[PDB]
Amino acid sequence: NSGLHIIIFDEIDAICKQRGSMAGSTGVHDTVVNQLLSKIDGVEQLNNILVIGMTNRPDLIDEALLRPGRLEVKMEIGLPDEKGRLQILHIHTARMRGHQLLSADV
Amino acid sequence: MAEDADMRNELEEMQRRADQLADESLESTRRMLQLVEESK
Repeated sequence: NSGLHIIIFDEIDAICKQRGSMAGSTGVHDTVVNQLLSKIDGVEQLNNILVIGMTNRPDLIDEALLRPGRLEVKMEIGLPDEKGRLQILHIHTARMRGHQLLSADV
Repeated sequence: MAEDADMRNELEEMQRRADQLADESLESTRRMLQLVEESK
């Protein structure tokens, strides 16, 4: 009956990377991944969390961290098209049109 | 040749030795001695 707990990681490819690829870290960069993996989905059961990650280099992240059950929904946020631009330009000039600060020519 | 990039370091501390309680014990004991001398 518990509520939801949300954790928002950021630049998730700064700590998580393919294991064994990096060298000279003194080991601190190869046990963090193990701890995170064991904690997201371990022998005990958790059913009230939600983890969000965002990054600019999708393919560097560890492969064992992306199978279904840990980070299922993968999405790409690409550039817009003409309709997308007409929409985006129509959100940022809403206030100006409200108080008649925007001329009738534009 | 191949010049090593450099290096990075890790740390592992150790317990400290305050050894400050013994001073309070010694002060208390000296007070013991003073009172004991006066009582006689």
